[PDB]
Amino acid sequence: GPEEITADIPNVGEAALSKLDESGIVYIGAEVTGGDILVGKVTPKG
Amino acid sequence: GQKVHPNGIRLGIVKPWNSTWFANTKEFADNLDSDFKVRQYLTKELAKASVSRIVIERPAKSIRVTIHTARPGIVIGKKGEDVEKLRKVVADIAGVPAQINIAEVRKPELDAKLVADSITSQLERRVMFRRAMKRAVQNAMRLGAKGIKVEVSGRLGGAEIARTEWYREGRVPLHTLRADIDYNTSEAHTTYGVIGVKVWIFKGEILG
Amino acid sequence: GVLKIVKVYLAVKRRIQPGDKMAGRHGNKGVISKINPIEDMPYDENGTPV
Amino acid sequence: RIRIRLKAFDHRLIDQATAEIVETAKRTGAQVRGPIPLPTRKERFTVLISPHVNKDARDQYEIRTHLRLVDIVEPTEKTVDALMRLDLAAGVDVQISLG
Amino acid sequence: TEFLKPRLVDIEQVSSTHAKVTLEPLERGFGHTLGNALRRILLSSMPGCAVTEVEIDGVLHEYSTKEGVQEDILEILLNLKGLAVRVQGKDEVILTLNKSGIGPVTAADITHDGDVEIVKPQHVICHLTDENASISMRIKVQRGRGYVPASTRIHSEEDERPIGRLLVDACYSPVERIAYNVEAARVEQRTDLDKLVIEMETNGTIDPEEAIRRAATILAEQLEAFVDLR
RNA sequence: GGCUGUCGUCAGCUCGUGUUGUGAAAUGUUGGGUUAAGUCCCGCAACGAGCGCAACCCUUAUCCUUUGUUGCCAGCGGUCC
Repeated sequence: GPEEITADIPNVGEAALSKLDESGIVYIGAEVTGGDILVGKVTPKG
Repeated sequence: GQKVHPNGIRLGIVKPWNSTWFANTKEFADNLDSDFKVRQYLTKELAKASVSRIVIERPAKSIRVTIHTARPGIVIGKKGEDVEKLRKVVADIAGVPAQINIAEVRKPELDAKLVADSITSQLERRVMFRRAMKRAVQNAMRLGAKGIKVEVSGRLGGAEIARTEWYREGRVPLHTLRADIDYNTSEAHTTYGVIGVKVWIFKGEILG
Repeated sequence: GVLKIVKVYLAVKRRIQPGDKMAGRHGNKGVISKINPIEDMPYDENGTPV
Repeated sequence: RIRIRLKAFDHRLIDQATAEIVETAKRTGAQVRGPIPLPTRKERFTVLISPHVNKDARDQYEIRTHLRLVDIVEPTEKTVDALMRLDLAAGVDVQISLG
Repeated sequence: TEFLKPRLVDIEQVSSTHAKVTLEPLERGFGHTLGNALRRILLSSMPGCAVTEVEIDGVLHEYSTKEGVQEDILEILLNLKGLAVRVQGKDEVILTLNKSGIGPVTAADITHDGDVEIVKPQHVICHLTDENASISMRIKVQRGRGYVPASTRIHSEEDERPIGRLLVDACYSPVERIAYNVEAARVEQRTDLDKLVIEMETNGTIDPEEAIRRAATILAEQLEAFVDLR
């Protein structure tokens, strides 16, 4: 199947959904460093 | 209806108020009404965003809202696009100049209200209530709660005879006034009926 | 072909630090070693540090 | 003379406000009267706590409105105006009155 | 022990910023010691207020541009980092700058409170060119010492602030240039005494006798560890 | 669901690990003392923990510092007392 652009990032908790919107992808501007998330882009059954 | 409300008993000591303004007997009721309205609106809007505490504070004919939320990104959206939108509606609701601030909630597993909400959501999407409760308790413990209790009640597993079940872990002193007991509640509007979720989270004792 | 095409443009602002490389126009290479305070600099009698 | 009536529900907050006001006064002008505490209004409410019936079941709440009377004896040019730009903390209704 | 003690005899102000100060009388050989010690302390460790967080409305990041202005937003943040403020009572204040209309935006256009004093009424910040353009920034002025930069103040800040507040580096020290001279003192019975002529150059916000008093207290309380304990 | 009364503001109710019993279960939590109190001591196949029993809070009873009007008048001057 195809991969997906959603914030509903798995295993990883309330440390994924943060510098992004409710539909995924980094929300612009911000003081991002290393280990952050910019574009939620993960598939089920991968 | 045995127990006193844990927030309510502690407002003078360890817990603060949400609405934080002065008004004379003339304008007080109106203010309260406004607060109720705005809060209601906010809840409606930011349901998908994990929101814990709306703190209203109005000085000098201008309303200052402070939204405590776990994920600011979904409440803010694009930088100053969603917040701005919210603001004008808030102002309209009030009838004064509005100002929205957004506090970022560190550790949403330790915030009680948020946990409750999560539990409710889980219930709605047809999980085993017990497993959800366990998760709630465990997570909080992991995060560094001195203790947590959660309680769920009524039509559990769609059963005809309603009952309440509750899981405690650590220590949750309610009679002790100086204990920081974050209490809050929620309601799962399931197919069989409502399921009320209470949760107490003991952060620790304050010394003063 | 390509489906999801999201390009994100970061902008780091790098200052200067022990280990960078500076040079004049004459071939005088250098790795900036110590970032001294203002006080420890050699000041002339007018008062300005170098 | 400028009489100033501070009113608030939180006492600590009120105290803080009063101090601030004094500070504002004292740098610009001279001879601030002082932060005089008036009587607190303890407006009491009883309510039935049952949804339906149980009359002896009751909660008794109250709102403690605190009063802080600050007076300024000499209004100068610099002093009075300083307050216009100097707003106090929220939840503290101030009430200045010259003469 | 035939020593003496010095006093601040004459304090001349050459201007509002550049101002010398004498010290009299110093003992033989002490002049370069006190002068170099007061130089190191007066250049390292003085408290002065500076710009820390700038909040412009309708902005995303500091590398954007704005409607109706000349300087870009990095230029505005640099010109705000050069600002010289002098608060009296509080240690953390919030100013306001609101201005519309064609013409430059001086520092004298900030709607001051009572206890803040902006000592440079010709400090330029913006050059508003459109008459339909506006700018409403809200500055935050802390108070400290030394140099604390944006990288270290990226996680150090505890008070969870909201997103949209541009972080400006903090140049806290209001002393920029200091030189001392050991002349020959004019003592009517002694010839082996000297004076110390400290020539400060401030940010305009610090009072030189107050600066010298604070540097002297810093040196004395540092030497108390040698005096009391061993 | 929420909220409420109730036994009853009654000293009780429990859990973990360990132990005994085929087991339902028991121990802990019982026993000498003690207390308002499963309050505290001592022993004891129990060891620990939590909710509760207490305390933290409000009010009130004594004192101090601060600050004194629209509050007070001890000492002072005036007086229409």
